[PDB]
Amino acid sequence: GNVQTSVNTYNITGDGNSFTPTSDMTSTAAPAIDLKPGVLN
Amino acid sequence: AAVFGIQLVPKLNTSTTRRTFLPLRFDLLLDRLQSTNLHGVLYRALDFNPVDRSATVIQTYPPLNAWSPHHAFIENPLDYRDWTEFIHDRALAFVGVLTQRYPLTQNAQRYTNPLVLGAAFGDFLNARSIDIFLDRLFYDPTQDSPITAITKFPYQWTIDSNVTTDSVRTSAGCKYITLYGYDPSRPSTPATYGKHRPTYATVFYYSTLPARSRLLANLAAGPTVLEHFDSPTYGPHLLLPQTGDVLGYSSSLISQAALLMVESVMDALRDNANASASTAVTRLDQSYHPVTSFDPSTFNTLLQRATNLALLAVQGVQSESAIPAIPTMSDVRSFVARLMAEGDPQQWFPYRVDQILYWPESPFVPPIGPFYAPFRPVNFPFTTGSYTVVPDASRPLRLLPQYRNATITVQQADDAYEDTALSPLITTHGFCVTGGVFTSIYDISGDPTAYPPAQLVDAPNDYFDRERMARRDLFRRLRAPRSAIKDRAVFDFLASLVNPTTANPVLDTSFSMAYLGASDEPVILADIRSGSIPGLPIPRRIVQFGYDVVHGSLLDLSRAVPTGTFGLVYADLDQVDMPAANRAAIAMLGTALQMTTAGGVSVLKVNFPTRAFWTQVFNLYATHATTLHLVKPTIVNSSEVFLVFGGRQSNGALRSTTALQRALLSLYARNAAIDRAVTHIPFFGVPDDGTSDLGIDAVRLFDPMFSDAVANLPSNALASLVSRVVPSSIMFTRVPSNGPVSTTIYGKRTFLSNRRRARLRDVPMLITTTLVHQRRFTTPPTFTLFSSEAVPVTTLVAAGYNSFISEQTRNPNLAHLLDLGTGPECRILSLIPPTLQVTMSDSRPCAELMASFDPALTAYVQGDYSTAAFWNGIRCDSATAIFTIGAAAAAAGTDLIAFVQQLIPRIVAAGGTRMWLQLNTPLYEVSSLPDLIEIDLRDHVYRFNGGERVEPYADPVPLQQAIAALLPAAALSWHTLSPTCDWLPYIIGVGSPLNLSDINTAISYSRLTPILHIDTTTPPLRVNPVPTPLNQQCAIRITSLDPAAVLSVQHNGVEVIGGTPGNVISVAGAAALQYILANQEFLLQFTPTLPGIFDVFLTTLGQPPVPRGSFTITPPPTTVALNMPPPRQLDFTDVGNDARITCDPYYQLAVCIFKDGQYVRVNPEKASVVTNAPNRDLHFVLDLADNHVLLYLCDVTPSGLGDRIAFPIVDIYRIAFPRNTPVRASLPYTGGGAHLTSGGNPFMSLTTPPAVLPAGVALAALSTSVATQYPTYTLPAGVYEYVI
Ligand SMILES: *C(=O)CCCCCCCCCCCCC
Repeated sequence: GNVQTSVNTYNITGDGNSFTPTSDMTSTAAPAIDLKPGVLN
Repeated sequence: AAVFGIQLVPKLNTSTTRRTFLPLRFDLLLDRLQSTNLHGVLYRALDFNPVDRSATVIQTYPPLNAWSPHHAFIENPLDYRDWTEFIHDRALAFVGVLTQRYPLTQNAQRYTNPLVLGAAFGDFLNARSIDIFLDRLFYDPTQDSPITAITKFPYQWTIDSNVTTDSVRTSAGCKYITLYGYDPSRPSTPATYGKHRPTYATVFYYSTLPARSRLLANLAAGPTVLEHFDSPTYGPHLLLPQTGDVLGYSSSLISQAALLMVESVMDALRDNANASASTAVTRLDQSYHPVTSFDPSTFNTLLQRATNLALLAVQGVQSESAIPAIPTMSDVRSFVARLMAEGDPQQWFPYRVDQILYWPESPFVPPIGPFYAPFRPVNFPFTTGSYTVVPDASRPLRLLPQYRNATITVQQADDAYEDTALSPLITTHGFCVTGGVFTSIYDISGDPTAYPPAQLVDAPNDYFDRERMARRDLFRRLRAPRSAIKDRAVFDFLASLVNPTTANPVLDTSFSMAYLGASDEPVILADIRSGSIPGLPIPRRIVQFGYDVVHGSLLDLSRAVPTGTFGLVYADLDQVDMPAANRAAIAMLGTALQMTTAGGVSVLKVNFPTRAFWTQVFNLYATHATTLHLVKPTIVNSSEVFLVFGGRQSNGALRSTTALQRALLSLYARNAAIDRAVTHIPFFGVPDDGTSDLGIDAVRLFDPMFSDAVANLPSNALASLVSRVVPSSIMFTRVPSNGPVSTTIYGKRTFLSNRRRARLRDVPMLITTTLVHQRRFTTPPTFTLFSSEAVPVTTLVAAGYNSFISEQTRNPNLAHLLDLGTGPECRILSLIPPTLQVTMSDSRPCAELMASFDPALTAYVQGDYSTAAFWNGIRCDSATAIFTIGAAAAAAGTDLIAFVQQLIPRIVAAGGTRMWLQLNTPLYEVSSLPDLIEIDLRDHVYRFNGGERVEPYADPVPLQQAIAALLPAAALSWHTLSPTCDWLPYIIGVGSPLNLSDINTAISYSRLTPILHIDTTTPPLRVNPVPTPLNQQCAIRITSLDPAAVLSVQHNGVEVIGGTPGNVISVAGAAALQYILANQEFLLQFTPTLPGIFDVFLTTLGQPPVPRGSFTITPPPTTVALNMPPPRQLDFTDVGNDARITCDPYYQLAVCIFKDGQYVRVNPEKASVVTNAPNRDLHFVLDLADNHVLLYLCDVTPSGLGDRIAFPIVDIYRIAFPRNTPVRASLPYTGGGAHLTSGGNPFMSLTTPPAVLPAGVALAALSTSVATQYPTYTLPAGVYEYVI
């Protein structure tokens, strides 16, 4: 968790972060991308 | 990143504290001024010339830098002589004026006022009344330094110091004054920045901020107004550059306004460069800042571009290119040039007129006031840290290439290269060959087999041709310079045909010598008369001839000669257009074999030993001489061979033997190899194109911004280039032009890269970090086809397999191949047809991004093959364990035989038809190389470079049967670096020098580590003798179903036995081949006369020749027994006793002593190997020196003599000298002195000839001394004691 600084807009050990799931936003990316012949074209 | 033409290194670094402004006390100011030497204390010559007290420019400090000269001082400037004098005077005389108004003793503890003190001193020099300034020459630190100037008095009249209520308008100082003899012309003079002028600026000092608005507002018409936001010097000033522009820094006159920016920006950069945490600087930055009449939007004017770069230079950014401590015009201009170069005006920090936005996350800590806003860009790429300066590389530094992830597409990664590559690149050749000769003796009178002189290998067609000759010539010059070698080479051999005895002398001491051909006199002549060449006695007189002798008459060996005979008639004339050329040679030899004394030694030199001349020679002079040997000393690629005739006796019988056929055949077999090799090289003086195979292709970039994760051209060209020259070198340089900084990146593009690059499907990127790190100037590029030194004997061998594996893998049916232990970076990818599917493997990770290669064609497996696990799921029809198999046995700390005992069976299971393993077994001899490989016998192991690496080995026989027991049906065969040096297009082909003398070493290093080539796909051979002895008929049987095949066994890269059963031409000995129907195998009744490794080839009428195994006739039992004569019947008289030496006729023995690291042939009169057809004998003459210095019978080969058998005669070494007989006291050697002492009394001295010899002592009839160039006194009878 050693401080980084700019590589990415957020530090992990950064000030006031917060793990907190909300039944509202089910985390996630994009797995079901459609590529099948007819559907991709 | 990069701002315009300037490149900025990632790390940000600035001083972290500011020293509180300290005002000079009145006393210190008094001492500074009244010091012995003002130079350094007050002013300082920027570039003071040692020779003469002369200084072009002088940068000045405080109480002086303020001063601005009046016109009379500018016009007619003074020399550094009267300048030191002028100041050393005025500085003192000024202290007077000022001190008499303020007696130091009472008021020294009062701080002088920086400002007034300046104007008060500058005005004193210009000789202006200084009354007014004194009134307030001091001020209490509490009241501002610039305020006391106002509070004390608002005097708006004194020119150069107008004090108003809020501002003090004074003419800027002159941080640089130029003494007569200064010119901005020279690039060397220190960058003055126009300050050598009097009025280039106008420093406006202000009291308060509102006082400043009123100022800017009022001087808003002026070109521009620079102002120091970071802790101004004496209080906030407001520099206003005059309108004029300086000449020198840019072709385009740079405005004085913009120049001041560069000069400062070039500080904040150079200062950031070395500012450290521990140090406290005055200002956290030295960069100026435009406050008026400045265009904020565009980026044209040098000023705008500079300004734009200073808003960045306040963050701690440092220039990759080291900015000199004392900027010089050449340098300033090279920066003002880099600034002008089209680029992208940094955009992270927008510009303001009253505020410098500084990154919060940056080293720079804002002063105080309202000038620094902590603005934070959305994404600044720089992080902090510094860089320790590294000195300029004395030579172009090579850069190993390590790859990145992203890869460019061949199409794009091509033009990228072709948009910045140095195409028609001029390149030097240097010298590809620097070594000695690769001599090769051949006994024609030796071989007992008759060989029809009509059917020899006649001169190959191509030989005489525009293309071939062009190369034969090119190669010639590519050899760093030749007779000194050749001539000496022939004599190294001629020294072996010397018979000292009376029975039949040959080159007997003081023999006369004829010599034809000289340029002054041949350099070898000096040596023959010196007896320098060991083994050969000093000839009585040498008679020169030829076309340019310069010391003898000029003869034309074609026709008749009017001179007498000579023991040795060394002929070296040239023949050069082929038939009359043959006549020329046949004629020359005819008269040279005429000038020789009856029983002499003629040494002609044929240029084209055609089977057209070989009939005429063996016909005309079929009698003339007794022996005959071809001595081809290959210095360069030519076919001129030397022939020596034995005893010039009328009734000889020099019949053409099979030896000749072999000798002659080996010669040509090599010119095809040496020619084919040289084809890869460009013709001298031709601009480098893409055509030349060995062409050196580079890529010169200008201030290239090699960036990671971006396909920007500079970093895109880097790809191609390295891809176009992988196995090579890749040397990168950085020369600093007074403009930008070019960085060529050449490399020797060979055919070994074309093979590799072809297999590449994409051109991978290179971690540009190493390149981005450099930041130091190296020497300019060179572009030279060859490096300067001859490659290590080890490489001559390695590049001997890269040609072998290349030719093996080139085979179609091979299909899928794997490499057990390829290098960390697959070095085998170059030696394989771009179509074959190979899978290199190694414990370490692969160096090349395996992704760029098509997966189907190239596979890579990690982990060792020594471990059973690795072999799960790896099936290849052919494996190659070259360069690894030896290290695995050592790594796994196991026995060599036992190791391959588990590997071979794995390759069988892996589904392998073929195998090639660079095993290290002494198949030729258990003899080792002194510096290359030591063969520890207590434990089967090697020592490549004795220690550097130790790897166990096996024996030819045990390992042979162990592998035959593993794969019973598989046919084995040993391929080894063949003397034809056909592998050459891998040493001369990649651009590496070598020694024609080392080829011998490597062909001996290759023998220590052969490449056991197995082939499960065919039946193995059957040799009836097994450890086959030389000169014994052996039974070999190739089991081929079809009788209609052609047997062609070839040894050394030259075929020796070829022909269907009926007729078989054999140059290796009597070979009777006959296909037996019953077994269906051609039973070859063969008896060899030459030991070696014969690769049997059975080729069918249709289709390529197919190898069917390889048997090896081993050299005869090397040993030496001597019929040493009894004490009595053996004398110390002149007639030397001779003990018949028992040794295989195969080895030629020669007496010598072991001096230093090599063996030096003893003189023939002292000892020698007189040989009668019935037996070879050791003739020797006893000398008192024999007890101290011992002799050795040594194996005489083209190589350094005495390596195979160097046994020391310890008998002739102990023969005790009696009291009743004369004894010969000689000298030990060419560099040793001695003295005799009979009965413990200094009897005489050999080293120094006694002015008068002792009773009964005289010089001997002969010169038995081992050195041959020393007398050999014979003493009476006594108890002499030789003491060397
Ligand atoms: C420093 O690296 C200490 C370890 C703290 C984080 C390591 C990884 C575990 C937490 C994951 C954060 C990112 C998404 C899980």
